[PDB]
Amino acid sequence: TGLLDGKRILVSGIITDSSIAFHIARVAQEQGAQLVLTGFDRLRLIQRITDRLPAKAPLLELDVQNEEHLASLAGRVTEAIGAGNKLDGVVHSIGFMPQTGMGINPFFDAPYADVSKGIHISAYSYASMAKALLPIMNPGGSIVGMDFDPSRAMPAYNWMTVAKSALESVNRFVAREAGKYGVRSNLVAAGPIRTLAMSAIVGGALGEEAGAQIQLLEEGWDQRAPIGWNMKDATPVAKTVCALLSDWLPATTGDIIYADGGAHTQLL
Amino acid sequence: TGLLDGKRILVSGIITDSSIAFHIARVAQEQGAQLVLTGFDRLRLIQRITDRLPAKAPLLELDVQNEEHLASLAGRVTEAIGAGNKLDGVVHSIGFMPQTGMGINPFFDAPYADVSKGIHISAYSYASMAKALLPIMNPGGSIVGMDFDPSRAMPAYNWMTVAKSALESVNRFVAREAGKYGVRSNLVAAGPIRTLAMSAIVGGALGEEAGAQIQLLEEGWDQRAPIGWNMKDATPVAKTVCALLSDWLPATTGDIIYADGGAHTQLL
Amino acid sequence: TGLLDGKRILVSGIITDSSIAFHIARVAQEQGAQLVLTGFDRLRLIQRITDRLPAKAPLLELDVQNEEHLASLAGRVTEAIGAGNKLDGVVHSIGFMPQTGMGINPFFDAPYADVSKGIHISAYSYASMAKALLPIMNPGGSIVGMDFDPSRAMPAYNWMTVAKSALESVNRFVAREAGKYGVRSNLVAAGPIRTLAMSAIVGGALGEEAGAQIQLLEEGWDQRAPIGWNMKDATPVAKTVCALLSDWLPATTGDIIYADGGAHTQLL
Amino acid sequence: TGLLDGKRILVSGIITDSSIAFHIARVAQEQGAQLVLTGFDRLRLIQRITDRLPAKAPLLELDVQNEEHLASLAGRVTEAIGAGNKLDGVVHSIGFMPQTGMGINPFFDAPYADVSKGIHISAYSYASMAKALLPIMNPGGSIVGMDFDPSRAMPAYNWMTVAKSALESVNRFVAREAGKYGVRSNLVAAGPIRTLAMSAIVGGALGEEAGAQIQLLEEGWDQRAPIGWNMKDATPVAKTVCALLSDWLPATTGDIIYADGGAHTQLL
Ligand SMILES: NC(=O)c1ccc[n+]([C@@H]2O[C@H](COP(=O)([O-])OP(=O)(O)OC[C@H]3O[C@@H](n4cnc5c(N)ncnc54)[C@H](O)[C@@H]3O)[C@@H](O)[C@H]2O)c1
Ligand SMILES: NC(=O)c1ccc[n+]([C@@H]2O[C@H](COP(=O)([O-])OP(=O)(O)OC[C@H]3O[C@@H](n4cnc5c(N)ncnc54)[C@H](O)[C@@H]3O)[C@@H](O)[C@H]2O)c1
Ligand SMILES: NC(=O)c1ccc[n+]([C@@H]2O[C@H](COP(=O)([O-])OP(=O)(O)OC[C@H]3O[C@@H](n4cnc5c(N)ncnc54)[C@H](O)[C@@H]3O)[C@@H](O)[C@H]2O)c1
Ligand SMILES: NC(=O)c1ccc[n+]([C@@H]2O[C@H](COP(=O)([O-])OP(=O)(O)OC[C@H]3O[C@@H](n4cnc5c(N)ncnc54)[C@H](O)[C@@H]3O)[C@@H](O)[C@H]2O)c1
Ligand SMILES: N#Cc1ccccc1Oc1ccc(Cn2cc(C3CC3)nn2)cc1O
Ligand SMILES: N#Cc1ccccc1Oc1ccc(Cn2cc(C3CC3)nn2)cc1O
Ligand SMILES: N#Cc1ccccc1Oc1ccc(Cn2cc(C3CC3)nn2)cc1O
Ligand SMILES: N#Cc1ccccc1Oc1ccc(Cn2cc(C3CC3)nn2)cc1O
Repeated sequence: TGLLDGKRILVSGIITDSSIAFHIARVAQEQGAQLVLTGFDRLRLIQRITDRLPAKAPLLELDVQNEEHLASLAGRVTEAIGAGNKLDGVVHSIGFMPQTGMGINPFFDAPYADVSKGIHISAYSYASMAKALLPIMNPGGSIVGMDFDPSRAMPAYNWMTVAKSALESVNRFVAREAGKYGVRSNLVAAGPIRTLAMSAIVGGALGEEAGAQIQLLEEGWDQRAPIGWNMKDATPVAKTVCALLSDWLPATTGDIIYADGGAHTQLL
Repeated sequence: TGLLDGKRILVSGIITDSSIAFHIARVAQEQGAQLVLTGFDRLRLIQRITDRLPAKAPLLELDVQNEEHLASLAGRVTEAIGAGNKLDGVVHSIGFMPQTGMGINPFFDAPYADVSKGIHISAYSYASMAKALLPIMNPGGSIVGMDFDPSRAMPAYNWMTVAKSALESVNRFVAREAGKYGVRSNLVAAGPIRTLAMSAIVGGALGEEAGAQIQLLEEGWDQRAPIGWNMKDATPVAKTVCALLSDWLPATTGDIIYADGGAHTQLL
Repeated sequence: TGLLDGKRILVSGIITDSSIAFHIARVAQEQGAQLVLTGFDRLRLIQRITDRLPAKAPLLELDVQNEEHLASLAGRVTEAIGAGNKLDGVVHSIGFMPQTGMGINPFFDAPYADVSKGIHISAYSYASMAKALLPIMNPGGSIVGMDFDPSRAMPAYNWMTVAKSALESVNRFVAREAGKYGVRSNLVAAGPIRTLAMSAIVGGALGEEAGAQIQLLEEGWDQRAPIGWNMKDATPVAKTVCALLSDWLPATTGDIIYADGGAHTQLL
Repeated sequence: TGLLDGKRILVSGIITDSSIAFHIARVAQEQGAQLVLTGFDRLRLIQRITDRLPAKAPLLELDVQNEEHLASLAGRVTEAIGAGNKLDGVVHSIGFMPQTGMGINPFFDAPYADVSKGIHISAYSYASMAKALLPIMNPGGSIVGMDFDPSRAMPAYNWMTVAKSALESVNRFVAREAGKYGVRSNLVAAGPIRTLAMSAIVGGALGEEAGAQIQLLEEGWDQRAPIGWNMKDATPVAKTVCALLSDWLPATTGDIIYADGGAHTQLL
């Protein structure tokens, strides 16, 4: 009955109930998966959100910049799921860029220390999570991360575009390592979804040229998309992630699936 | 229980039991679809093959070069599935190129009449089938065709590479038309599968440089693919097609999903 | 002094003085090339235009659909340039699509016969010209054709987009054949230039949705382009073609150079 | 007579006489440019090499990790070329990755601190140099950096592939900033050239699987390239860079020109 019946999947990146990861985790549990959740920094907060999913799931702390957390992680998950059981799926739904790197702030004024921090959390950590978790994954497993098509430059996204270009390259190497375990690694490139991280791109703060540019970009999606795009509904994205976590894309790895209404296939 | 439970899907392109389309049709019926089949030219032949699928399905004649067949097609399908019912899925699994266009024959010696015939069957017919069938498709439906990545040139494939480049462009326009109906249009770019059409690329005929080049290309797939590639098993491809026909890639259109072991993501 | 000093170059595709090919031919002669021109159908017409170039050049008839013209072509050029001399450069600046294939006319209503005619002139003829001319080209030579980026679908361009996707694939195979002669083959993907062929896309005829879509597309170029885009000035395109015809891009073949203000590198 | 007659161009990245930058600087001076050179760390060393170029040129110290050097740089160049003169060209020919990030060392064992250092020097510094130099560039100027196509993963190149993916994204944003000054920004993606940095990829050290993989990759270039590829001759690459620095690619920005024999256009 359930697409992910009987699979065990770690989902990272839940912060609010608008989190792409929250909707992935929801759809996963509806399709019969058993989850382990990771949260960063505001754990009691995340737990209250995570209490609203259709089923219970252990929650564990994971700051991908923290080397001890990364080192304990597989042993912690193993404790959460039972000795002798492994993970079938891993979702990386995580990103960060300091405010200098994005929004109004000129591109050339972002210090390297801030860019470097963004690339660590947004790109490198895809490899670091795979490293920590591949040893406790089953053949036929699936690792999925979240992308925003960075093939072309665009206003405001600035250094996060750079970090996504890195992530895509990183995903291609993760696939070479994951292959040795019989495990696939892919990214889902989503269209714009109203989340907390999307509210932080300007720094919210108001009436600046970059805010207008951002509204114009985001409206372009629904226009260009042959099937339309609803920024208010993360479900089509969540479903696509679940497609990859299942056994129905068994020959796809090192790759990017576009859950964007087909917008990236159309110029106008 | 079934991924395609309760959907009605037309599959074209069955000629033998190695046909990519045969394995799509098989997997579809295992996942609860109800099929309508199309066959070209050797109908009694196709019928004997189609008798070995797990369930029965009406078979109809469709030469995509035949304008009367294309004109009657929707009315014929409607008769096969019941007045008041529509198609949820369409699979285009069809191609052709005259022998001058491919194999040993020099690229520059292919007459336009032969190239033109190949592009008609291999590319144009994706639009012509969509034209004929979109009026009898349901919102939320899916059209899928079969591609072989033509982004780079390669030995022997010659004008069929050209025809696949056309098909990709054609698919992007089909998506704009299909959108009006709430229907997606996508291609699956497969790795090499041993089928009848694959036996015809040299013209089989033997010990020529192009035959060796073709064997070297085909071995490269399994090497470059992080998860490996088995040319003997069309199932992973069939499954991927079924992924697209389902409701689990709801935001993907005008696009290409690579069922090739990840080979196209790796240089070596 | 002259970039193309002492080279001999065939330029096709001059119809008016706005023709991309006219500006290629002009810039070529300013940089010291010696030209041979080809014209289709309105030869006395073309000759009057060609009389306004900075220097004289023989003009020859070439309908790329005409097999006798293609067969005589190398012998005709050889007569025009002297026994014992060869071509160093070839410019394909040629395209056509019947009115059903483009503009207002729905995509699905274009008959195959018309599409096929467009692909013959717009794509296939790049191979047919190379075939006819490679035997009379010098090592270190250059073949260049003209593209309009067809990676994504767009309004109105319709089947000509398909024909350009084909051309790109064709160019990649032409490069494999041309390599044997020490000759490169490339396309220049230009931004929109006001030419005769651009006036014919709607069929000119007025106030239809597709006309507006076309004006919106064309304005997007200058906005997205970091250095701007002037649709009134073919010179930057002509210069780029001359770059490829010279000895300064000696390691580039099977490829596409974008003379579009950088518009294709920017989403918004 | 000279392609770059009367232009003033800064070239970074000369370390030995095999340096891609050395051959760019040579070809530039043959075509009449006047140069300013930058060197990192071994200045007396670089100076002896730079003494063998056809003409003299001031040399200045530039570690792109050093913020004071970056801050003084424009004022230093201005002193070297004369108050009231500006730069017409900038060449970034610079990269670095610590040994953990590349060669034999497993991909997952590269610490972030080392990756981060590589991305700082190899990618970020393209923006930092543009920042420092755009204020002293002339309209119609050109910034060029050096790439190695990272679209697909490959053995050994590991984190430097990631850094090149970043660089490509960075170049697209640099083009948006450079546009405001009438200046283009592009990368040249070169085929493999025997340089010092190429000797350091394994760490030279011997008979390991990755060494063989690297030799197999490098031989693939000359095979796949329609015009061949000579790893011993940086001139075709140098010429391509000079093409971009000239006025003959005036409409190309945010982009990548492939000086790789056409290898990236061919699968086999
Ligand atoms: N919302 C969109 O339009 C959109 C589109 C495409 C891709 N994405 C990507 O989707 C993913 C999820 O973002 P979202 O939009 O759902 O937003 P969000 O704010 O819901 O989620 C971002 C998550 O990153 C986590 N995070 C930040 N730093 C961390 C660290 N050090 N360690 C671990 N977790 C950390 C936060 O805790 C949060 O849970 C990201 O990779 C984002 O770039 C978003
Ligand atoms: N086998 C591979 O390695 C491979 C890989 C990628 C894509 N493909 C594509 O997959 C599709 C199916 O080919 P296959 O390899 O399974 O081979 P096949 O020989 O099994 O199938 C080709 C089908 O095309 C049909 N056909 C030809 N001309 C027709 C016409 N006028 N009208 C209708 N049907 C017509 C034939 O009847 C046959 O059923 C094609 O588009 C092919 O290019 C094949
Ligand atoms: N103008 C643009 O915005 C633009 C942009 C990118 C690419 N292009 C391409 O540039 C090339 C030149 O077009 P243009 O815009 O300068 O227009 P045009 O109308 O100046 O040139 C088109 C040429 O094609 C020729 N032609 C048509 N059918 C022919 C045949 N049977 N044999 C030989 N010649 C034939 C015409 O005689 C004419 O000289 C084409 O390939 C076009 O698709 C145009
Ligand atoms: N050789 C190839 O096959 C090849 C192919 C494509 C691209 N590339 C790229 O070409 C460029 C030049 O490399 P090369 O192969 O000619 O090698 P190289 O070793 O000749 O040049 C690398 C240069 O980087 C400089 N450098 C390193 N760290 C620096 C820093 N902190 N600040 C300033 N300079 C610093 C070194 O001093 C040296 O001059 C690089 O970007 C390289 O990645 C090389
Ligand atoms: N997590 C996270 C995150 C961190 C820094 C920047 C953005 C982040 O999440 C995203 C949120 C939204 C989008 C999509 N998007 C970009 C834009 C405008 C160009 C800024 N609008 N929507 C992409 C994202 O990576
Ligand atoms: N149907 C069909 C068809 C028609 C003409 C040529 C090939 C056809 O089917 C295919 C069969 C196999 C492949 C994959 N492929 C290409 C090659 C060698 C380069 C020729 N080997 N495997 C691609 C196909 O389009
Ligand atoms: N030659 C020729 C030609 C033949 C059919 C269609 C167009 C032709 O020339 C072009 C003329 C202009 C353009 C650029 N373009 C497209 C468009 C709108 C989308 C139709 N506007 N500018 C591209 C071209 O191939
Ligand atoms: N500079 C520099 C540099 C720094 C770290 C790594 C390589 C560097 O220069 C390169 C030297 C050679 C190549 C081309 N290449 C890669 C490879 C094998 C896959 C490692 N062989 N040739 C690409 C380069 O970026």
